[PDB]
Amino acid sequence: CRFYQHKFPEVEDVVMVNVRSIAEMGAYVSLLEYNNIEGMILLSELSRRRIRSINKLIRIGRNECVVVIRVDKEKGYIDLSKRRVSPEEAIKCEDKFTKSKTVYSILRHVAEVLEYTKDEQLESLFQRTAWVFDDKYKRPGYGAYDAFKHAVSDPSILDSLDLNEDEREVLINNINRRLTPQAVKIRADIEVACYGYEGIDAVKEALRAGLNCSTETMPIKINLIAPPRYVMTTTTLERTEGLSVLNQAMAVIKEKIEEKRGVFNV
Amino acid sequence: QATINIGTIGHVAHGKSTVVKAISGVHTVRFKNELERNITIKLGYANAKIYKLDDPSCPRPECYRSCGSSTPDEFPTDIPGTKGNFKLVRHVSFVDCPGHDILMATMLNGAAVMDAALLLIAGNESCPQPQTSEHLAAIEIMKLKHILILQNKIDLVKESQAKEQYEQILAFVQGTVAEGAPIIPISAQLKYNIEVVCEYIVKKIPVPPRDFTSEPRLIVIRSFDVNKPGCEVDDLKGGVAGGSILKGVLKVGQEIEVRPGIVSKDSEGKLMCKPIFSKIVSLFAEHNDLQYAAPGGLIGVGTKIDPTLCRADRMVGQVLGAVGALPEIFTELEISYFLLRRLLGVRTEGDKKAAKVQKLSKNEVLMVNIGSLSTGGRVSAVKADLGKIVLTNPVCTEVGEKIALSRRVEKHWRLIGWGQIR
Amino acid sequence: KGGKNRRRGKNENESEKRELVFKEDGQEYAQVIKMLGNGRLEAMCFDGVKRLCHIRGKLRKKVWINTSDIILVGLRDYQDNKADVILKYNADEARSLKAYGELPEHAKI
RNA sequence: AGCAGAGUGGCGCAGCGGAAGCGUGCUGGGCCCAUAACCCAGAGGUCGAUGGAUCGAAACCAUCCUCUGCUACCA
Repeated sequence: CRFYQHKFPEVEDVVMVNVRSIAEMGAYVSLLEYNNIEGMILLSELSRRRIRSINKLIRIGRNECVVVIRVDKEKGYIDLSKRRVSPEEAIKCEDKFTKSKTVYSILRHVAEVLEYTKDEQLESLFQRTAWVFDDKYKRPGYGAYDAFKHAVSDPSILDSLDLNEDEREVLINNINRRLTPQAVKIRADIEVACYGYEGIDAVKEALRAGLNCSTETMPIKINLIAPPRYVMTTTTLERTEGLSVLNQAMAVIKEKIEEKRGVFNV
Repeated sequence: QATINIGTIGHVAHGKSTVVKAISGVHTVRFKNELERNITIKLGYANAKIYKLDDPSCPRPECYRSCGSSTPDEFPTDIPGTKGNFKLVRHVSFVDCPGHDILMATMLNGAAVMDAALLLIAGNESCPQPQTSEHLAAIEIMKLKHILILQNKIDLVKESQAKEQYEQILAFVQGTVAEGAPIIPISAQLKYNIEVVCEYIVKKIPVPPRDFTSEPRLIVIRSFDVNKPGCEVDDLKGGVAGGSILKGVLKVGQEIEVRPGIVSKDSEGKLMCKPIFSKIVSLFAEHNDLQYAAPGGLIGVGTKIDPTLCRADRMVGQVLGAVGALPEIFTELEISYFLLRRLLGVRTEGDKKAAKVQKLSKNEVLMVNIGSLSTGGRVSAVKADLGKIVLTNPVCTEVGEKIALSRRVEKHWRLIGWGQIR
Repeated sequence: KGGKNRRRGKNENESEKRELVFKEDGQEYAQVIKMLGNGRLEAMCFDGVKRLCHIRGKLRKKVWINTSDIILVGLRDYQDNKADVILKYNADEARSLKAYGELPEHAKI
């Protein structure tokens, strides 16, 4: 069924297709960036340079990024072109192609149980759920994946509008399985060069105080990579909440060790 | 623990691992392993237990027989006795010094804390070989004469060649003690006559008088690889010094001071140095726990110093005294000295070169090996029997003892003379 | 060649197969060492003596003697260093001669 | 041992959320009177193990092992 918010493409929009035949006059191709509607590419507007081979360019069974040059709205002729394509558009379109595939796979679990004897089943599910998720956040550059990703980490998004059954478990499982494990790249940077002998116990007091105002029972990940370097991967959230945990903790270890003898790295 | 330190010094290409494993049973090993471009060029460590079945031969644990594995060309077998437990005679310690000429300053340092030696001669090269003489002379200067020459590589060397070599060495060294030192030819490819070596080292080398009552002094020569394992970091519960003690029974929990010191921040001169103080965590020797560390033995003293001082070999030739030791920490020093009339440690097949070296000139950098310390320093005043030297890093002078003085002849320093501090 | 033309005005051909002199007196088997130009060429004899081989009439552009391979060489009656090519063989013929045991068993093809 | 890569389906390099990806080679065909250049065509097959989501996993994501790259120590 449709993979996109609108059924028909517009004018000058970047899309994706999959080649199913090669024509004399260009390439007649099916879309997989929308419905399986037909769109015709023309030979002239594929490149601005010569062309020796022809199967080392376009061939069957390839996703190809393209621009919709014209569309007949009533007839359903989607004129197409590969002449204006930049690699930056390919990154943006590959993401939207891949994200729609995963979102429609989530909106396939819904159809496994419900009445789907007719092809239009998924279309019924798509219009009513998809649009209110993505339309509210299309202007900021988000897909319906953002709405679902927000629901798993704070559940009020999918309870603000009609909640389905049995969907919720598989929805949670698939969001939490695929978009994790989930991750902190927090590493402490600490340098010490002691003349102390009481440094061994001094470091222990400093290590356990990586995060202030936490319980004595807080689990953390200590790492020793080299003798002066003390890496502490602090409490694992998303690395946008443990910023204060990373920054101010570094001051503790370097200060605690200077009090017991000599100068150290700051 | 240990009772005596026998050193295993010997010039290039005689094989160290075969002989060292036969005497101690503990491999000589160090950084870069790897193995060894030839023979060990690091300061190796090893201890061993010497027992008897009431026989001059020394057993293995399996004391019924011993079948070697030195070569599969033939089977070398020896018989120490038969089994029913063996009586412990003593615990011995070794000091494997560098076998290569460039490493002379290190060989000197390591040597200077031994109580006896084993000159490992190799029959492959020249008969009055440079390094044999170099070693021997240094040994008689430091205060030892408990030497057992060992002909360590005469496996394929014919009996005329090997006979000529022992003769020429013993005839060149006509002014250095060596006539009361035995010369034991051995095999190192079939480990033969090893049993008779065991008889020699208990005969020629008893325990010399050790002063327990006198104040502890530990001379550290080797650092420690502590720490960085797990679990619980960082840096360590600290740092281990491989040192021998030459005076005093160092007891566990005692505080010890490393006396060459660390220099004060923003010094405009050559003074001031401040000793570092560390409490003794543990007194480990062999593989057996101890509460004491008797003198005359090479012991691993774990102390409460932190990883940076032991992360590399940086505690070579440091003097440690318990605690607030009286020994002066000179930065500029008054050497009395004398020179050899030959250049020691160099002499090849053809007169080229080895003769009389010219007199020292002021503002030249020379290695003064004082104690086990190795510092570099420049000569500020040069009279024949009174030179004044200024040293880069301060030297703790335990006693006025001896010194060894070397001059940069070419690529590296070479031994020119000795003397005594005033 | 790759077909072409003007290659039929002249006597096709071929080696209807055939057979088999030797050696004779100063007329023996050698192996091509190098492959000079102009015309001449190098070839070490199978006995042990080196020599420099020379092409012979007819065999000029009527038979190509690629590098490496047995070949029949007359020796000059008086000259040592330079020698004179005869009568080449076939690689199959050379391995049959080797299997017979008449030339020395030292060179590979 | 910290970090990185990989654990062939011809080779070599190993590409990404669709079951050989890229470059190359070998073998065959085409073009040409012929060669080169140029154009096409190939090939038994969980891609080290133990698991989860999945329609499916070298490849989506984990838990383990091994080999190496850089850094580097316990031994």
